[PDB]
Formats: sequence, structure tokens, C-alpha cells
Amino acid sequence: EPYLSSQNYGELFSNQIIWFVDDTNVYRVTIHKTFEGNLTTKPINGAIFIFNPRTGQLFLKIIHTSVWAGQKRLGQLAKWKTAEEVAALIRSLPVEEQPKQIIVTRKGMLDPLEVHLLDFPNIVIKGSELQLPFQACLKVEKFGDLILKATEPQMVLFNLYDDWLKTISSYTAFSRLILILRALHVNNDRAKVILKPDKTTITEPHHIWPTLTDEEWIKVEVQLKDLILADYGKKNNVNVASLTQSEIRDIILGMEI
Ligand SMILES: [Cl-]
Ligand code: NA
Ligand code: NA
Repeated sequence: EPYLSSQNYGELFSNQIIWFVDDTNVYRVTIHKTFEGNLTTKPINGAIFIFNPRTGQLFLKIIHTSVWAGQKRLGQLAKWKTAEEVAALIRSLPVEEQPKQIIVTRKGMLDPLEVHLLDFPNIVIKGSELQLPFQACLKVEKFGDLILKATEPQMVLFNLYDDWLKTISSYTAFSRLILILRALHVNNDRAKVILKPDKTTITEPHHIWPTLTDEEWIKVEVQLKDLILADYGKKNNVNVASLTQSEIRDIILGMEI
């Protein structure tokens, strides 16, 4: 499976078009109370996240619950549907915009993609030793509201780097994005506080993330990193002070240490 690693991910920022494909939340449920009072779940709209780490481009394919109607083994179906939708997107693009590499968030996507991309034999499909939680996008109201409200499947295009590439590298933007996503992933409440340093902190309507000065981003990034390491340390009973620089890099990236 896992070719992408914390020691070769510099590759991500070169000339080949690369997509991460996350199928984690294609078939999706929410917790709800039955009015009768009891706790249980109900299926809600899902999404495929398809992400280019150099450009910041996000293809968001909303999956309406109607696809599940009358089907068994929804976990399996979700994987096969994701592969079908990724293949469809590739075919819809001119050859010069088609990816050369697909990196799957989950190994379960390896085989379905191989089968659907049988007519694109030179596309490399690989797993990742990292664990980049694109699912944390669901905790961003913009995305959470859009997916939940959908009445039909649809593709919506976004960019997860906002205007950052005007002043910082893809690597630096990726590193910022991963800090944001992993922080949201592990502690939604604390991350959103960190991402709102001033009462005047706002996000532009055409953006995903707050408008912050260069200096404000530095502080945010320190605080997010601090949150991720403390959370990890608590979960794994490891003292943060004991961590090496390399271990810290691995933790942020979601890699096993
Ligand atoms: Cl760059
Ligand atoms: Na992984
Ligand atoms: Na700026």
C-alpha cells in the first residue's frame, strides 16, 4: 500500500499532477435523537474529497443519500462509487489536466481504482504512510452546510490554500493546511479558538480560512502544532518534551511513530 511517506513527500510539490482521494465520508451517518428520546444514527449526505497538494485545488463531490436506496453492503458500494466518480472526473478533463498519481487516504480504495482506471494504465495508484485528515473539512461550516443541504449529487470546486500561494510555497501552504486539518480533527473547539485570535478575525466569502497577517499565521501555526502534540501525547501517554524533531514531523503528518 503505502508509498507516500514522511521522507518522500517533497515529491508532492513537483511537476507531476497528484491527487489525494479520500473516501472516508462518502457513506455517512449522523447521531440523532428519535423524538421518542433514544440515541441512534441516520444516513446523511457524504462527499469525496479530491485534493491537489501543489495547486491547493479541491474537487468536492457531494454524494446524496439516494444512491444507497435498495442496496446492501453500503461500505463496499461507497468504495466502488468513489472509484467510478474519480474515473469520471479524469475522463472529463483534458489530458494535460489528468493526474499522473493518485494517493488514497484508505487502502480499501486501491483495488476499486485499479479496476476503474484500467484504461489509464500509466496512472500510479498508491497508498500513504501519512494520514492527512481531509475529513476535518466537514467541521468547516462552509463545507458541512453545503454537503448536508444537497438535494442531488454535485461537484463543487474549491481551493484549500485561499490566496496563500501569492506569498508562500506549496510546501509551506500544505504544512499550514495539515496543521489546520489535524487540529480540527483532534480538537474542533480549541482549533477554532486558535483560528480566531482577534474578535475582528473574519474569513472572506471566497475563502475557506481566516484572513490573517503573516505574523498572526506564525502564532496560529505554533498554537496548532502545540495542540496536536499535546493531544497526541495525552492519547499515547508520551511526554511532549521527549519528542524529537523527526517524531514531531511524523505526528503532524499523521504517521505512526
Ligand atoms: Cl512551491
Ligand atoms: Na495512511
Ligand atoms: Na497575507
